[PDB]
Amino acid sequence: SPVAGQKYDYILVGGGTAACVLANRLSADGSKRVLVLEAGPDNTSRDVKIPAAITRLFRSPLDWNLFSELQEQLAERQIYMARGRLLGGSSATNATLYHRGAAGDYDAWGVEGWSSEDVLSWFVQAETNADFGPGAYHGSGGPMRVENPRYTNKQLHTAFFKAAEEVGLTPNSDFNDWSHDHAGYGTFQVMQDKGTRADMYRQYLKPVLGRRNLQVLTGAAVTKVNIDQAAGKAQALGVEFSTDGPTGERLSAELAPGGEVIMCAGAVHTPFLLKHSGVGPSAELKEFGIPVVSNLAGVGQNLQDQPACLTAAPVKEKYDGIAISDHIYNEKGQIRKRAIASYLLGGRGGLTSTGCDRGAFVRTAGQALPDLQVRFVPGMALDPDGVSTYVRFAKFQSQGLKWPSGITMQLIACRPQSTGSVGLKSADPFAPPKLSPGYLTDKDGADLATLRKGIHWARDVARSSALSEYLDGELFPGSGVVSDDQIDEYIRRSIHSSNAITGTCKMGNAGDSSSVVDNQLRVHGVEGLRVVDASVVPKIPGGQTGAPVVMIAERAAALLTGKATIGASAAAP
Ligand SMILES: Cc1cc2nc3c(=O)[nH]c(=O)nc-3n(C[C@H](O)[C@H](O)[C@H](O)COP(=O)(O)OP(=O)(O)OC[C@H]3O[C@@H](n4cnc5c(N)ncnc54)[C@H](O)[C@@H]3O)c2cc1C
Ligand SMILES: CCCCCCCCCCCCCCCCCC(=O)O
Ligand SMILES: CCCCCCCCCCCCCCCCC
Repeated sequence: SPVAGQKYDYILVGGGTAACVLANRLSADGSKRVLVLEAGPDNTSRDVKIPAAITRLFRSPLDWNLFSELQEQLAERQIYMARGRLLGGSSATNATLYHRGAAGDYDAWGVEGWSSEDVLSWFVQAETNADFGPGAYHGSGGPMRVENPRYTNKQLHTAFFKAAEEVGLTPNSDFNDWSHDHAGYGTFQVMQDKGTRADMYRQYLKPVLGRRNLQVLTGAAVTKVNIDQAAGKAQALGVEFSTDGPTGERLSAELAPGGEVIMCAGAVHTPFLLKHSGVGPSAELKEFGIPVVSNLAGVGQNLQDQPACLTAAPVKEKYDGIAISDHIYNEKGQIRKRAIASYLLGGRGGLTSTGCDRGAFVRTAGQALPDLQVRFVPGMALDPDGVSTYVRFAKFQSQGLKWPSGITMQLIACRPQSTGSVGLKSADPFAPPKLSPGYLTDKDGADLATLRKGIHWARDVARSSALSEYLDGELFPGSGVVSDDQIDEYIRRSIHSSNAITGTCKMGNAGDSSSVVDNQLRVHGVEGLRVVDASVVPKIPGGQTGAPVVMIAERAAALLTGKATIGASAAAP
């Protein structure tokens, strides 16, 4: 109806992080008709713009409200896995931390044309940094805004840094500088523009919405890719969607000749939509009567997510009032005047903060790269599940109660060995996917050992004189949790997502039978169909996954518009 009579050079499934970048670069020269289909609404919420409002976005109408299958290995629990549902996608709901990981993460992919040397210029092209000038590892004119966080806890941030030095960890002045080792303590940069969320809707899509060759539909739920098995190969025709929920008319958007469908529905929904389109393991598609168009074992396999647990500790009575919770709320749960004024006057203070933007990468046992990320928060968790405690914090407003002053250290397995999957529970494309994070399932128990040693690392730091000054005991996991078996059980009962999720449409070399896309991001066995989102990441880098997604989308845009090739090798003689 809004597409009837139209032919598109690109149809982007989803309007999230990658889709905003592609919509921008693919529509730039004016010759190509680009359509964006996003299930969620327009990006207008004040809770998106204010970083501390991340607390309100969890479990909100701007989230998918996805829950895993029951996890036997995690005390028989379903795990909440937050996912953005609006233009900008998860970039509009994330903790804004800016991480590329280490050079070793990209070289470990072992995919021709996607080495660390290959991807570095695509990170740099995307970047404008308020705190790092141009050089080997930083750019200065790209659409992303990156900056040092504009909130500092004067007592607790320096106490965390002094405590990390007292236990012998070295500082890392730039977690994105590949000329030195990834390990150390320091400050995480953030995807913010003077304390306002700089999501990819704001940085890439919103500025170009006036382009006549660019059509963006919201409230548009894609139900499948339309694929024709005519000539002698499967050919994408376009995509089916509803603008009116499960009961809506199935509309079809149509490709112009030479048109491509680009999957941008992210590491949960892209493999889900591919399976609904006939692209996936034939046995899974046959289960729900889906005709097999491309029998691809890898679709929805290799789900990688970075699992988290935490410690938390109150400050002494004499240090009541010094936590970020005291800077945001007064003793009655009223938003502080000073915080509102500092945010609105010059984009500073507690409302600029996502909480978890100082920390460390740590090797728990002589690994080639750090297995542990630490996120220090100068406020005290009231739940061992950090995401639950952020939801509690949002609901705390105006309750007339005092949030107790303290600290938290979240421990993340940042290069996990466990994998999970995404598949189908039902034939209905409006139904939640069958979601299995796979936390703590690796054969050697490596991921559990990382989180157990992380808790020992956080306890060592909290015991150090620098942080001991402020603290008065431990709330989580608490004095009942001491032996390795007690810690392991605390972890199983409290483990939560640090909200990565990659690898479900794994990019791979020729000869890699687990791959879903080639090094050109084309889906095996279909013409005019690509995946450009976190799905394609072969092996998850250390640290949060947003910046790698934007890099992949920048490089894919350059490839599709003929400004770059991928691979590399001279022809053999
Ligand atoms: C709570 C949270 C915290 C995070 N913290 C950080 C962090 O601090 N730093 C960071 O770098 N990364 C962070 N991440 C991860 C990062 O945000 C993601 O890896 C990245 O945004 C993924 O980009 P994407 O384009 O692959 O998918 P997304 O941005 O998730 O976009 C996919 C889009 O597809 C849409 N879609 C789904 N199904 C359909 C359908 N049927 N029809 C149409 N559209 C559909 C979705 O609604 C969504 O808008 C966080 C993630 C979350 C959720
Ligand atoms: C943890 C609780 C998060 C609280 C966040 C909401 C705080 C709102 C303060 C009052 C509104 C501030 C003025 C509106 C600013 C709009 C956002 C922006 O345009 O950058
Ligand atoms: C955005 C600032 C909110 C202040 C929160 C005060 C409590 C601190 C809790 C930290 C929770 C564990 C680690 C972070 C979880 C990230 C979702």
